[PDB]
Amino acid sequence: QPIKLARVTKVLGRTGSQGQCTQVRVEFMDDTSRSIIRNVKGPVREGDVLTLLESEREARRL
Amino acid sequence: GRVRTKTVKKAARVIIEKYYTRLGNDFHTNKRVCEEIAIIPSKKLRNKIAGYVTHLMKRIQRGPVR
Amino acid sequence: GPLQSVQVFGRKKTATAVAHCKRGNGLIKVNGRPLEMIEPRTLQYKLLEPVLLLGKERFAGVDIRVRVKGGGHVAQIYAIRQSISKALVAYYQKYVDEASKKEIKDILIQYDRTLLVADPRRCESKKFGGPGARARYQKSYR
Amino acid sequence: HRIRITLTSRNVKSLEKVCADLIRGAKEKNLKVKGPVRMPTKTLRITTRKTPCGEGSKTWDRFQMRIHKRLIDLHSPSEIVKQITSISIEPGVEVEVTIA
Amino acid sequence: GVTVKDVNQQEFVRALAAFLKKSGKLKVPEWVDTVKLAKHKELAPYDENWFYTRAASTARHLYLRGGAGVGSMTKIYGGRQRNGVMPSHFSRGSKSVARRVLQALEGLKMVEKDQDGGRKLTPQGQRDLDRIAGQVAAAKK
Amino acid sequence: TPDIKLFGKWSTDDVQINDISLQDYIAVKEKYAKYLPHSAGRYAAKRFRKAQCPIVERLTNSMMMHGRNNGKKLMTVRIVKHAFEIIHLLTGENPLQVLVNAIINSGPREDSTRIRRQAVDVSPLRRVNQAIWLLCTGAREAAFRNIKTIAECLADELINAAKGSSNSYAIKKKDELERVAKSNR
Amino acid sequence: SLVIPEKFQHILRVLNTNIDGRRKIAFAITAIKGVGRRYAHVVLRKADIDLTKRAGELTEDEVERVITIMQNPRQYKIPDWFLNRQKDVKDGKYSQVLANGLDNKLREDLERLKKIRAHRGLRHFWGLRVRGQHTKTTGRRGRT
Amino acid sequence: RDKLNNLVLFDKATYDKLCKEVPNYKLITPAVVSERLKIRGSLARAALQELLSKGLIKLVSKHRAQVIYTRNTKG
RNA sequence: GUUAAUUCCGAUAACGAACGAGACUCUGGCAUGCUAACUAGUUACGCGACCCCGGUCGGCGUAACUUCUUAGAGGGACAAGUGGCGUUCAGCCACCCGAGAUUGAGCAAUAACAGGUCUGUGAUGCCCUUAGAUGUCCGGGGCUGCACGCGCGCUACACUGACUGGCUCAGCGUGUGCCUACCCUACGCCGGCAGGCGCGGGUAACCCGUUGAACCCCAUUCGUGAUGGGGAUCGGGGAUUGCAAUUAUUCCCCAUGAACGAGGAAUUCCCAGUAAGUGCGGGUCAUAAGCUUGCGUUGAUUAAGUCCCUGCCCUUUGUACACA
Repeated sequence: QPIKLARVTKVLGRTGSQGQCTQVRVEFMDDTSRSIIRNVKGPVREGDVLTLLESEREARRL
Repeated sequence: GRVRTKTVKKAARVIIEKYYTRLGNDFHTNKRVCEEIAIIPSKKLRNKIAGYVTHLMKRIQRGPVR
Repeated sequence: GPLQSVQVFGRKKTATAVAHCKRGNGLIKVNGRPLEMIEPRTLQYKLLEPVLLLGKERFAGVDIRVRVKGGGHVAQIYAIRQSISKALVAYYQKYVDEASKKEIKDILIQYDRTLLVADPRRCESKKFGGPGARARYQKSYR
Repeated sequence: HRIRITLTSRNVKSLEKVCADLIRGAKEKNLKVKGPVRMPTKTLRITTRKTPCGEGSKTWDRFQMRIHKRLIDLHSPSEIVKQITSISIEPGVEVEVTIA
Repeated sequence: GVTVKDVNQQEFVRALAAFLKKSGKLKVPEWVDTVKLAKHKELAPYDENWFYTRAASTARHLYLRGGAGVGSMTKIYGGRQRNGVMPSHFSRGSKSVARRVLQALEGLKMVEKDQDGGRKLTPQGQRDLDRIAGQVAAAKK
Repeated sequence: TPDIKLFGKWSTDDVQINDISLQDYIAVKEKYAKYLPHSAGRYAAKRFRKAQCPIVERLTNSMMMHGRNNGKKLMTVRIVKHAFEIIHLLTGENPLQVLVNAIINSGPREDSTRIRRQAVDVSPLRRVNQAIWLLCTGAREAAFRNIKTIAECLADELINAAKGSSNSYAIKKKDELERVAKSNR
Repeated sequence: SLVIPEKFQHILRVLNTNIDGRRKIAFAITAIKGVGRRYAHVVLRKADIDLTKRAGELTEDEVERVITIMQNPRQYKIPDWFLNRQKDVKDGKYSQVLANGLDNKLREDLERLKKIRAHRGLRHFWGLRVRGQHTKTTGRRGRT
Repeated sequence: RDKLNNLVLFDKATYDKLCKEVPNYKLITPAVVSERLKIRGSLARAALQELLSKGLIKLVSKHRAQVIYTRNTKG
């Protein structure tokens, strides 16, 4: 399975139980028209690149 | 992380109502104007009211105030 | 003739390093001893940072004499670090052109601001019910 | 003739009036005077039980009095010194006169 | 010429001890190679020439600031009194072993008793300290 | 040297941040690099201002562990100056480059979270902080109750992390944390 | 200069107590009961002994000189503040006796305390602390 | 379970390994040498004292906790 | 909506008020500006001394001054300004400059607790003893005992470490007392040491002391060994305090050298000089800190979120509870 890259654009709210995960908005730089919804732990800033393994797993919007 | 309470707001409003002509626009300009027109107990309280005095004229310069 | 006495003080939590400048040659001394001998010696480049950022030609006509009272083995490293960097701040404002004075501080700011502004972090008071400033005692149930 | 005058007062502002009175009291009489030295204060840290018994949480008191002291030297004879210090004395400030 | 403020001090104690190795007439006490330096040390020195090393350190502290007698110079040669199960505290040095060092430099003219208490540094004690300062500087060249 | 700075005897530049996801959080290039990594602080007063602190400084402050090393900064600054020497004596390259390759290969890109254990993605700033904690602790185990000193165990851990041979203590949880989150998702 | 020498001794034999010759001279002696880290260093300094060498290189004739220093401390100018039996009850001489006599001179005071039935010996009889300690909180591992 | 039965001096079969394989070793420390020879760490420091007298190894940065030595020049 | 907040804006059968928070007081870093400083230093010189004109001397003295030492009046910060968010109102976020764009502490509303203190009181109601005394005084013992369990604490479980030397920097402080018989000590000495003998300074910015305090900086030894980590236990010896230590008051020397391999279920404290490593003062003291209040050195990891757990304050809701 190929490994893509994603860049943070927006943060909505703190997810999880202790608020130790964040609702993250990402866009793929390989195709800016395709975007998925996930969660990221730790401090998150808008406008930085992360590494995403695969897009098969999808977080449910709470 | 700063909220003007009832004591600060009652002291700042009555100053503006009666002494409109003597206040300026910069914080430090009308800061010492408030020194002579009222009996301020402490240094801190004079700077607290005068900031909200200058904060209201930016509302006045925007337009009328209720 | 003109006594070029520039008394400049720099402050730490306890160390107050006061760098006194004069007209002369390029030698720097701290209570007589130079910057090359202050333990620890492992921070050898830390004490020569004004030399390693501004050049010897600036300090050619300036000799620095420093008196130090208070501090520790590490606080006195950063107390002298800002005292002799601010020693030339007041040297060049009263005697020579401000044209030199404006470019120098831009280079010193770009490295770190500690060279110009003192750190206001002091040891706050220890509290009752604790061995430190914030820590509390090990309270136990039953 | 190098007479020393010492000012010890508990209060802060009350000691400021008297030392400034002696500043004015020396200039009005036109004698050579050494300035009143603002000599460092000392705080008596008394930290005890707030509680009489041993029942309750551990609270510690914080008592502090800051006694402050001044010294004024006068290059004047002894007759002038007793004229000034004997008028309008307050309970706050103590007066001590040393010839040397 | 240079003074003691320019020479590396951690090798100056060996350099000053080397000045003491050449003469060797300071009237060393007999019990030196078997006594503990303080009342809070645990062990004995690894080197058998520690008295001439400690006497070198005594002559340079009085060079920086004189007027320190035996009871005040126990503080510089003091340290941690590790009682063991107790928390460690600061303990002063011993009297006699520190006192005999000042006696070793009192007979032959290295130090002289300061007026109104203390140990002043005689001028013969400051020719040799500054003269061997240039020797290490030549060695550092 | 006013025009350029010399980190010890190593050059500041000629260090490549190959991963585009870790470019902002390694500030060792001509903006926050210093001659010696000692400083007062103020980096952790706010949220993201510790990211602008160079990773060499962050790693030396991560050795300040287990009490008897706490309160001692002249340990780790002396250690890291000697630890950079042993790295060059084996590979021969710039040891600042080795640390950059050590951070990338030691941080697992994907970990688990508590919402039963579920797995979500992790932040690059989260990854560099946990990678530093993993590899600084790796030197501590190999130097504890052992003949070898800490300055060689830190050097021997940074070399393999630039290669990724799965013998390092940080790399071991890089396989472990990724694989448990692979099943628990 | 530092290679393995001739007649290398693994274990030395002095006063029916094992000495590890693998260790340094200044600390291999301390394994002997009655001599510790302080007393073993001084006896190397009271004679012309270079303590930078190991305990496998010094000769068997030289240790005879060493053991006479411990057996005759006052005669070989050992200070009196190194002796374990200063002002002895029976013989009254200040001396150090090594590895067999120390317990031999320990134990007769124990029945001397039995012979006088004093309180100090009663704590040895009951197996408790004698220097005025507190067994209310401690002494738990040795008693069941 | 395990005991470090390190040597105190050097045997003839191990002294020649100091004169041949340590010159082939890139990294000269009293910890790696002691690990690869099963000798004392202090013994390896004393072996470095004789090698600097021999003039074959060069020092890099000395410290009391660890001494650092390097090889001779390649050319 | 917003705030740390019943914080305000703003709707409004509420209005006029009041407390708490807020406000008020103490302290910290900013003050090259004033007052003062011979109970503090700075700069220059006079000499004296060292090395080859220059460098050093808390070695002396002096013509000025407060930059370093201190305390009085103070000033300085108020979101003050800019750009985004929000009825664009209360206000919020980031940034320029500036020592501070959220320092810490004291006080802390109504009302209640069958919480403790009669063992703090010549503060006390009721009951008891009051001559063979539960009044008082003296001598001795216990409060220190020990199969055990628990808690507050110190030490380590070692090579980022141990030892030995060189080295170097503090402010809280404190110091001779009504009775009170009781001070901090400088110096030369005897002795390794605890201690002893002579003088002297200081009622304290004058003297201890310029508080040469530690881990930490450097150089040897140690080398994975429960080993030079660890000091528990124990024996012999020297003095201090005390009339009196035996149950070792307290310290000093040698020696004895145990467990302890980073601690299970669990649980405690903390987020910026912060936790923590480390030392010094005060109370406790005739002799004395393993406690504690302060102060000093070194000084971090993570986070700037949440109600998952445990607690706090409201609204709605149901009650057979109301010592809830």
